Amino acid sequence: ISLQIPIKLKSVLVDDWEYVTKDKKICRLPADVTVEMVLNKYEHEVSQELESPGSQSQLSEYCAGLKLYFDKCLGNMLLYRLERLQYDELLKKSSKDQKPLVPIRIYGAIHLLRLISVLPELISSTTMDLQSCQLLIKQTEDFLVWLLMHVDEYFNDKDPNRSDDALYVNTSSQYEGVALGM
Amino acid sequence: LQIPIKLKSVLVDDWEYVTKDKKICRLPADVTVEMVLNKYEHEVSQELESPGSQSQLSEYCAGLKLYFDKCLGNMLLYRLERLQYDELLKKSSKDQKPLVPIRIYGAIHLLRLISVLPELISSTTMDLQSCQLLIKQTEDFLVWLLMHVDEY
Amino acid sequence: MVYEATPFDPITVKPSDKRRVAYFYDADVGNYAYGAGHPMKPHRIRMAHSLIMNYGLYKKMEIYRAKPATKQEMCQFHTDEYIDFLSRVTPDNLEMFKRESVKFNVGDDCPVFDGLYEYCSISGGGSMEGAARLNRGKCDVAVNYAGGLHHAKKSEASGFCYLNDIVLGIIELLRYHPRVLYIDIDVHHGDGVEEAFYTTDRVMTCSFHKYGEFFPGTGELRDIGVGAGKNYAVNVPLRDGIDDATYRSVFEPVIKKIMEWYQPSAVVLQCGGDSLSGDRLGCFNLSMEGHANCVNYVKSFGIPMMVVGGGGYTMRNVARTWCFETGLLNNVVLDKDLPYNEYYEYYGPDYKLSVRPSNMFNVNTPEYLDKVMTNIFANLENTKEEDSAEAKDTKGGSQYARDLHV
Amino acid sequence: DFCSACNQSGSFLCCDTCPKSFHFLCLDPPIDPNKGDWHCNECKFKIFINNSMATLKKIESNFIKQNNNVKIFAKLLFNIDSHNPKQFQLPNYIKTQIDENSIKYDFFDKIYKSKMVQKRKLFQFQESLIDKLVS
Amino acid sequence: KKRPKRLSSQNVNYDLKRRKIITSEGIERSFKNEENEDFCSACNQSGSFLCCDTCPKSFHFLCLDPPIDPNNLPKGDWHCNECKFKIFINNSMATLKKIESNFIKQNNNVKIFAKLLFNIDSHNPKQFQLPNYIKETFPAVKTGSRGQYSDENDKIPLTDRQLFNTSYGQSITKLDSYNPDTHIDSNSGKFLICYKCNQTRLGSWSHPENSRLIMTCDYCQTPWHLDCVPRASFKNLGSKWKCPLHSPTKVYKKINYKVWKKQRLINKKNQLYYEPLQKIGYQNNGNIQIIPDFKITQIDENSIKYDFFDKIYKSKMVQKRKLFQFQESLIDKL
Amino acid sequence: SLNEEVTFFEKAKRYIGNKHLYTEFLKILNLYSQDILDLDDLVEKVDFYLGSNKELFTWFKNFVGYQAFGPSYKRLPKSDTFMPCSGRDDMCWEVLNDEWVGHPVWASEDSGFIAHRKNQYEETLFKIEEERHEYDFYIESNLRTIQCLETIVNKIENMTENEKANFKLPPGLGHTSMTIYKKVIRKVYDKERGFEIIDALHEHPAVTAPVVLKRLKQKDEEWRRAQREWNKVWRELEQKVFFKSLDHLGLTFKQADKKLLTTKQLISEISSIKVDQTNKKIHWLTPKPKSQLDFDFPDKNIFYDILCLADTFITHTTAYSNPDKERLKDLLKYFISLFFSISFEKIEEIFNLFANTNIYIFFRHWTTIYERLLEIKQMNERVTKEINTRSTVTFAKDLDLLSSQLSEMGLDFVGEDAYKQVLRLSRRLINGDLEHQWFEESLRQAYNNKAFKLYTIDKVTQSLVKHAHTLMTDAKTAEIMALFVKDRNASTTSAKDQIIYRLQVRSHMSNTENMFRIEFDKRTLHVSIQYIALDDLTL
Repeated sequence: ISLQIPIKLKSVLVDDWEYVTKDKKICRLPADVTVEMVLNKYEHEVSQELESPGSQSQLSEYCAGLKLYFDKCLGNMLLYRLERLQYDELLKKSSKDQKPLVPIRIYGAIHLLRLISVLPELISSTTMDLQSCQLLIKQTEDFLVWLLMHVDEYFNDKDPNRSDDALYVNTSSQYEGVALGM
Repeated sequence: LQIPIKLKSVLVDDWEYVTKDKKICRLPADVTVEMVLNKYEHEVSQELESPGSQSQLSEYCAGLKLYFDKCLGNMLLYRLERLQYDELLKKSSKDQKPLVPIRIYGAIHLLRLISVLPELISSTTMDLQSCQLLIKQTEDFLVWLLMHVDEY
Repeated sequence: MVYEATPFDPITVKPSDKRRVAYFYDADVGNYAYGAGHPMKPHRIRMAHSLIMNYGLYKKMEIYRAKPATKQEMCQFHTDEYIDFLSRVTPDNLEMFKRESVKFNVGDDCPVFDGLYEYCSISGGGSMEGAARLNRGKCDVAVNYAGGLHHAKKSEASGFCYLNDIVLGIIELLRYHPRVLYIDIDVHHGDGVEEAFYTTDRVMTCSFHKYGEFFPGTGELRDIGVGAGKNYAVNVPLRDGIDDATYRSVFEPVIKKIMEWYQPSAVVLQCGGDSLSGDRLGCFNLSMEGHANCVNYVKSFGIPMMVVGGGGYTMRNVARTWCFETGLLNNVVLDKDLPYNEYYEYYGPDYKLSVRPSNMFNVNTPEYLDKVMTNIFANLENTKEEDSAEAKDTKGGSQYARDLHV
Repeated sequence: DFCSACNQSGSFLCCDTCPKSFHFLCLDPPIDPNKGDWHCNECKFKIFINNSMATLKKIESNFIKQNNNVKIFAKLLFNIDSHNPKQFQLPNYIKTQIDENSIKYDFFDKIYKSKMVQKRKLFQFQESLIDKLVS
Repeated sequence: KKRPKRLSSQNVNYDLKRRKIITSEGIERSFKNEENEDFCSACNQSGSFLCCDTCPKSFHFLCLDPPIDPNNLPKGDWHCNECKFKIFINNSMATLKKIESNFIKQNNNVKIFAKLLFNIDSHNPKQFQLPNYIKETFPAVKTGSRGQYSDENDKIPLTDRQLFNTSYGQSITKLDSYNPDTHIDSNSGKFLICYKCNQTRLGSWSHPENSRLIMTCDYCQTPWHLDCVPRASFKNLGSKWKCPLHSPTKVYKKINYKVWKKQRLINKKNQLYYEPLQKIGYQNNGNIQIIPDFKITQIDENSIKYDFFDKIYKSKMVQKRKLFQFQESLIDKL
Repeated sequence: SLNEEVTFFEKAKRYIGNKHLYTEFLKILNLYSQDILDLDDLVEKVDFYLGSNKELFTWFKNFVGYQAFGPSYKRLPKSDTFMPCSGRDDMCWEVLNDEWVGHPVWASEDSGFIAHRKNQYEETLFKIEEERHEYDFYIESNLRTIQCLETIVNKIENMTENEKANFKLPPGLGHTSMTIYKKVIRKVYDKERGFEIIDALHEHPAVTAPVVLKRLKQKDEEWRRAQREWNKVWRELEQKVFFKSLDHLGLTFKQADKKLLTTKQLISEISSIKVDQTNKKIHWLTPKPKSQLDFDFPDKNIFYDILCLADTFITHTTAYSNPDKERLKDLLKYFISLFFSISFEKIEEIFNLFANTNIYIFFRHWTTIYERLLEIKQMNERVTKEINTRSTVTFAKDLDLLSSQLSEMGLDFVGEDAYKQVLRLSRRLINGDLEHQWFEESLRQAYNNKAFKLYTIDKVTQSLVKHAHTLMTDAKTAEIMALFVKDRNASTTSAKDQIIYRLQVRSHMSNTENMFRIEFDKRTLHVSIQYIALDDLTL
């Protein structure tokens, strides 16, 4: 329906778009800010700081739904065409290591922000009760405010040429040849 | 927002003493705000003031003086002090002289301006950075006034 | 220190030093073609050999036929999958390698032809054998016109180049010679060689190329080096149409300062037809005389050096320049008259050993080159397998290509 | 009735707009008690610019620009007549073409004062080093 | 006298080049008995495609939910992800009911995310595009022809300017011809003046070597000589050129390091906002604009000069303190 | 010091002179003051800003107390470094890099590259080279395959039959190559049949090898005779294109000289070097005492040569009348004999001049003709020695490979003075019997494309006599040159007559026309032009 998003997170998303499409960068597979731990940290921070009037059940429902949605939402309308090859590489590695792939545990919060941004279009795609849409949008806005409260902890700008841990690595020419043009 | 308290017992002493003898028996103050702030400027601006810009301190003194000139009859008097201000206004009317409050009021009238300052600072759209700088400047001035209880 | 605008002096041979020249050539390098409309064609080496085989230069030097490099040798720098792909790709089964054709950048810029792996192996083996013969003292100057590529990367094919034999020869030179200097004097800057030694101090690259959004796009006064390679990658970007005198004035002092501060134990020269007069690609106006004079300047110090043929699109000009370079390396000058060879009708209407300078505008102002050289000298202040390392190559002296008929 | 400017009940003072009681000797403005129609100070601010003109336009934007060398607050220098003044209560926590020349002269004076401050600090440090050296 | 029309020498090939009549020669008796479109549905891009037959939509080899290598193709008439429903589960058999309403009973405590989790697989894969409610809040950013990011690069890249006469349309390899056109602006007919050496250096027709190459900046139209800036030729591809008279976008400090990725412009109802609070130091982390949420502070000239002088004199003070500490250490050495 | 640090910002503002650049400078200063930018980058940015102001920037450096990679080579992560090569030892691993890489598609921001522009004559040469390369590559590959196959069949025939029946051979045919014979077979046969012919040659020689060798010999004979046939066409085509291919400026000079020799072009040039001192830079040593100080006339005989050229063009032109022709010739002779010290030697083969724009453009045409002819005269001896010693190669002469019908029409430059030869050629073109293209070809063959400025010598002489006709048609310029004649008294009485001379030439001039002072010293044959924008006009 409609979503209100903090402007700093919008700038972060536009910077992600620039880094991927123009600067040709991809996120680090060894993520330390992954969706599972970020969501658990958010749930514990908003659960251990106030009482439980029954809204904590709804918040845990929202967290579990977001985890289950990011489990299978990453390969459908996320993941720009450049970074699809890294996804295929980690999928092949996980299938070689006889382990089913869980993208919640190995993808950072930038893809979570991408899912949050796309989420209104997914909401309008399905037929829903309007009160459920309002509740989900309110919970998403509260989570976005909490993410703005910890914007520097999960999103920090660092040049990959000057540091190895910057949540964004450069792409080799083989990566550009396989991911783009084929 | 809160202001540290060390010498505000004089303020409550005045609050008790306004109903008794007004704590001031001289309608023109012997030690006015002008020479108090001038001695303050001659004291801090070359002893503890770092080199660079002193325009913030001079503008603080000028703004405090101009706010005192606009604090006439507004949150600065008790009832007996209101009667004293009425007498001052009457005696400043026959000689058509514009009654400036800087040259007629003592340091006891500065404390009620500083103490009420955070409440009215929070009562207007004021950026928190400006509130921090203003409370820092008032804390500095009160710290300078801590070692100058003779003016108090 | 400052661009002095000295005129182009004549090419002094200074024969005080006599250099034993080993020329490496294979008769099979010219029998491979990229195709019609393609700038790169290795047929220019055959007429370069024929001009060499028509001046009596074989009586002053040693001819050699190098054994071609194997997969264990080209993989000393390149990835195993790139070499495995290059040894199996042919222009009849490209659909089975559609992924690896765009992974390793083998498309239309670098097409596929019969003998591509053979040509790359010939060039790599020639460079390896020349470097091994230079290392053991068997020769003073090794000539490797039979294949030389500067654009080839670790697993990327670019610049009509597939196998970077220059870095293989440098690696062979790195096993005995500690400090190696690579000198590039053509347009289409050797980004593959420069980026292969960007983060090392024992090998540094010096390239005189063209910038301003040309094909490589690499080479700048800020492209200096990272890690241990800081102030060990020198680039001298030049504008269009640098003439012979300007090229001499921009080449000699920087080379003098480079070897007065770095003092290399081995030189790798990348003379080619890219910076010559009007050809398919390239905008420089440097003629035959200046291009040979640069190498003769390098020859004046008697440092054990490599001369490696690079580009070239107009085969007559590049063959004339390479023949004059070979003559200069043998401490002799050659007559301007072209002797009768198998490609007598190939050359220009004058049929003279000369590349005419195209009278076009030179935009290399003295102040631009002055500031470039001041920045370079400011950057220069801090500069103060089974059968690898094989010197085994066939002599190949019984063959001849000299014409003695009408 | 009452008096918010007196903290007592006392006498009565009528106002034409929103009549709030005060004392005749304790009016919010310091004017003669004996008079015609009188508006309260908050009412005066309401009828000044809040009714029909200069309401969307912020006079505070002009007010900050027109008090040179006095910039510690434009708000409190504006909203000092915007409400009816009251008796001071002890709080509960205790118990062009010429402005450029003027600011240039002020800048020169500030730089000079910093220069004597630097000179005195240096001289003090040098004297400290001297009498530590003679020990 | 050229006349190449005759003398065809068909013996090899009438064609000047290599016609294929030698391939048509057949002496071999030596043995002597001892509808789908052309763009990715997930990508809107060209290249190699995997095409389904039940639907016209086709995808790239990598842009699929089970991303498959082209060297091992799934045989047996592979169908699209949408096509994996129409002739498959939920549309062909077990139909005549709304499967979305039936999906609610399978999972619990995910009611707000239930039918979204149903609809996730009922759609084809698609590359990520920023929706038109985020990017339009920045007036400089644009979506490229391939969905790429574009903020301040060289707009309208040349498509017909790659072909011209022998005079070079984008460079100065010719003689003095482009000098009076480039050195004189057409707005006022005045000679463009280089910022470093304040002159035109137009040269002359008789002596074009005296002329120098000059081009204006793409933002402030500042005329700069090519010999007064570390530049080789004209910047007319990729991104717009920036003269060194501009404030940097991002800077790094090192004594790990900081980036300070500017401020950007927010044009959504001009939300960027302005505020003139107190001068003499503000810690505004840049993002100023000069008068004579994402917060652009309002700062005038005298505040800037006072902050600069305060920083300079503070640096002098800390230096003096360090010298005092060094002399104190030297006097404790004795 | 005193009252100097306060005025630094005003000095910087008046020095920058632009409000937008001043705002950018203040933004840079502020972002320095917010503990974001270090001192070194601030000083570098101010050096970019102040620059030529040495005193102000030096004082800034004294006041502030002040005394890693380029646009490519982004660093890859260490995860992609581990790409096994199976040939790298410790030295290769420690001397090569796998992190810092750069690609051409990253340097151009994925916008491609601009190839250098080449003329269509160069493209014709490229086509010729492509055709010759393809023919010679096919010839050489076929010849190498014939050599290998003839050695193979000789070794077949000199031995008996039992090993002749069984001579199974590996790929390569006992040689170092692998696929050149495969390429030759595939080119001489079909695609599907070349493979099977190669297979039966590898697995069953001595039955098919002599037959395929005979077929390749017949094909090679056809290829050789066709290459011999087409080499005449390729040689004749490149002979008329090669000098055109080299001359990058010559073919465009016909339009460049027409575009950049008008009145507005010279006005713009002299006003640009006039304003090249009136700028932000400080004024030093009476700046602009002379506009250009670059108009000297070193040679002399060039005067008589240009006079002869003008006389020939006058005798050829049908535009002006015959009395007008005679008066133009006399006016040119008197102007040359009066502006210099030449007393009209035979041609059978400080003094000022205040004048309007027409005389300036006419004298500019005179000087540019003089400069082109003097540039030709400078290398006259060298090009004469080159053209007199151009020894043709004996084998090219015997094989009839020498260039014909290029200098055989009398356009040769051998055995004669090159400068006199080009003077005679320009005279013949002035009358008109020599094609303009053929004149350019002869000049390219003689001077090696160093004489492209003499392509339009007839056109610039036409402009010369056209502007000389403007010197004699209006009363203003006629009065100006009459006063110039009255000014030259074979003596110098300057600093008194100059002011009234300027006033008198102002009385014959408009209130907006640009004045040109044509100074000329008695010695050293030096003339310079002062571009006056009526700054001396006090009205």
